[PDB]
Amino acid sequence: KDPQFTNVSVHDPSIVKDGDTYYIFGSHIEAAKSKDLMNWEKFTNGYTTPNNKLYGDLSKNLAGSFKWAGENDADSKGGFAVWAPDVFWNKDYVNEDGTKGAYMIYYSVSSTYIRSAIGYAVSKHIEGPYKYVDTIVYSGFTKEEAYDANSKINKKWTNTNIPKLIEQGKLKGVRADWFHNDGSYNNRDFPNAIDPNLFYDEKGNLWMAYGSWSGGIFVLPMDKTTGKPIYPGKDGKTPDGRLVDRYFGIKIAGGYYQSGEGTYIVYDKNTDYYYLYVTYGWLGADGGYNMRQFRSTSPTGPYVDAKGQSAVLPGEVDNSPYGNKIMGNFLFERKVGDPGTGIGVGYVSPGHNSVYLDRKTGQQFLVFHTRFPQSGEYHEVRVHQMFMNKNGWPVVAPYRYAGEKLEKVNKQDVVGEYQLINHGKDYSADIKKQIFVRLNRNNTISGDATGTWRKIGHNQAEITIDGETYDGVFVRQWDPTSKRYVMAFTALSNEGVSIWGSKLADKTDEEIVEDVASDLDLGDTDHVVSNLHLPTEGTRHTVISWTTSDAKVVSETGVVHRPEVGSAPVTATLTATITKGDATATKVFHITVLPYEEAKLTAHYSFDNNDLSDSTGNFGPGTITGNRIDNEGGTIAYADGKIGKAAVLNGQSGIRLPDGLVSSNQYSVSLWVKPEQLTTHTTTFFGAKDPNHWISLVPQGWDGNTMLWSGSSPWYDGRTFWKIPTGQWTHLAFSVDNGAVKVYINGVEKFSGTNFPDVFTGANASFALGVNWWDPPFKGLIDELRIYEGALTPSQVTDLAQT
Ligand SMILES: OC[C@@H]1O[C@@H](OC[C@@H]2O[C@@H](OC[C@@H]3O[C@@H](OC[C@@H]4O[C@@H](OC[C@@H]5O[C@@H](O)[C@H](O)[C@H]5O)[C@H](O)[C@H]4O)[C@H](O)[C@H]3O)[C@H](O)[C@H]2O)[C@H](O)[C@H]1O
Ligand SMILES: [Ca+2]
Ligand SMILES: [Ca+2]
Repeated sequence: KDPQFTNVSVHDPSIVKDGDTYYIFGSHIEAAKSKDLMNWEKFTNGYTTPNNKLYGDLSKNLAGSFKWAGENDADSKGGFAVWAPDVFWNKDYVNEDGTKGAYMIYYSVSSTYIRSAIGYAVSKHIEGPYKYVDTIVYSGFTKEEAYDANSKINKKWTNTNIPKLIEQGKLKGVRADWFHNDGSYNNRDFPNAIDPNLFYDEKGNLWMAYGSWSGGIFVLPMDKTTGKPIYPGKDGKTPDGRLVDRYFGIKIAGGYYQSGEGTYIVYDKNTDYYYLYVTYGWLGADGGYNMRQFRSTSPTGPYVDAKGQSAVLPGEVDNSPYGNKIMGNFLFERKVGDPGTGIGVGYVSPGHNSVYLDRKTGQQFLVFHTRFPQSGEYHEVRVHQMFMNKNGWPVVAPYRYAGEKLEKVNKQDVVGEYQLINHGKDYSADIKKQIFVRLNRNNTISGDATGTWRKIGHNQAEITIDGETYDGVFVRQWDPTSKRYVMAFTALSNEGVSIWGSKLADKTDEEIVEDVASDLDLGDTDHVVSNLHLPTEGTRHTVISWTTSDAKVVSETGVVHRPEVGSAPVTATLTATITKGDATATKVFHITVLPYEEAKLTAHYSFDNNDLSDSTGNFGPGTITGNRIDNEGGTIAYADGKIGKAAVLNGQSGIRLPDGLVSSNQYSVSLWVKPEQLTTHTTTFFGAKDPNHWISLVPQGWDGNTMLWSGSSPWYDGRTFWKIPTGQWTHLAFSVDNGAVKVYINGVEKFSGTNFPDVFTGANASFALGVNWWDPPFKGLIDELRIYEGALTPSQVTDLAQT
């Protein structure tokens, strides 16, 4: 572990270098710095105001733009939306004391998917504070007086700077295309005006590129002295038919509501290309955020990919095949017996890049955020080096930067066995994973694919696979999993498809097989109650073959059979037999499967005596709420029930149950509902230590089906995929045994899942019926609310669905 990292969360980072310091400015007024692109240190205070670091009094300072969006309005209601900034030292800028030189920050304020604007502020010193100057591109404005939900900002186009731009003849007047017919904004062809990128060209002229989804990316020339756009003035098309707009500029990528934002464009002189980066898809874990690359010889476009396809989309089409997919979801998955520990290094939804191009050395760096597998929306910044391949395309390193650099590489150090990921073009929540190949000394590639390779010169890599020639480089990289510097390669085909390779360490088949044994564990095989996951592959296509000493206890796949209540617990032996080549090893596990034990009835509110009593004796009676759990003022009638009399919930009332009704992680609930109507989220059985710690049995959940639901730290979706009938009785129940949760309907298991929260032990919880904190009370009758200490047996539940 020579190298050493120090992480931060900065979302949509724009890299910039002051003196010998690196700096990244992100959305939500986050910023951090580094000497090494490795250890980062945050120096902002987020949205704190005043004494906000970057702005001081955020609200007065930037009031120019909050008038239009980003402060306490529509989607920004209750806070601020200051997004996706870009910073750069502008030496030619004239400050307001008439001196020259200033760090400029362009930012986005947005209050809906379309009503946004770009503004900018200046400081003389990179760390701040920056001071408002002007708000300069707007989107989402209407033809006539219009307002958004939770806003009283006249959206009409006369609230924008456009009036004044026309006043100055910077425009001849309003374009009718900006509006649809109802007069709403034409975000099919015109941009959401966020995600600014400022760049210089071949001659050090300055441009702003911007846009996100909606009509796509435009670019505008900028006045180097005042930082204002030199607006086109006229509509038209460019020679290749791309849109030019008097105000928005020249469309250079995207279109027709399709994804694509986070634009960053870089002039490279060593090749004379304008490299355009843009990030496709949605930013969240399930959105498949992925970075794309094109290039143009002119800053103004046309920008095209490795296949010469336009960045600008022809219609409202899948954008998948456009641009070079240089990075998306991937995972060098640890299989059993791989060194290191845990799942392996991979990213999820990596995107919104910026790039730094060290002027003296040609060295290049991709800087971006990514989420990670099994981390949810948690995000850190990452930095991957990039190297100009032989076709004028920078190719992106597989691992984050760790001091490495381009090198004279010897052939022996390449030859070997690799992990190989292929990024493709497609993008979704799906994660791309490795195959195993080897690069043989006779310049062939064998294993999970077949083909050829060469190393030209010191480092240039040629790889050719079922006709596809990928061009890039070879280079050493830090592998956190093995904790070593490993040889590696990254390379682009003429489809604009990247493949990445990491070298595995030489290892005899004997060696591998013993490694796999050593890593093969099954956890607790002494108190076994549910099926065991028997892995069938180890590292490097190692076959793990499983036999059983008794398939009545457990199958070769790990299907267990719990003996009956009151039966002895049963034993058996599983034999892993691990094989690579002719090498083999053998690890055994002795298993014990436990019989069912009967869960034990602890409270029963039958309502059978026109009262709220617990016929077990164990608990005090229920008492009556209003429409919420912590209020009062309701009525409970007692109508005829599924079994004797039932409670009546009239939509206004609910029932409060003793705190600590449940107090374990080994418990169960049964009850019978006949619902008169169905309101989303409205609970039946509600249990809660507090409003971020609760469990709720819901007839029509967020998916519109019945479901057992738990939130907010963490959420957990017990989805039945089954819809309750009104005006009819339906028996419900659920088990919880230390982590394990099942849910039954009308006797039948509809959900089984795992890792369910322990919400009723380490304090004391409130409990209720039909009411909660937030949603309509329950309408109708609830019957035979039985509560148990133990996880109910499947047979016990079919007894319950019976009468
Ligand atoms: O009394 C004043 C209130 O108390 C405080 O409550 C804290 C918040 O409320 C709790 O949630 C209650 C719950 O949320 C409402 O619906 C909104 C849902 O949020 C989304 O959650 C994500 C989903 O979870 C998974 O199933 C799946 O991954 C996602 O689809 C969900 O999609 C929305 O439907 C509803 O009204 C109510 O039942 C939380 O614990 C906490 O955040 C507040 O200060 C105040 O309001
Ligand atoms: Ca950006
Ligand atoms: Ca009853």
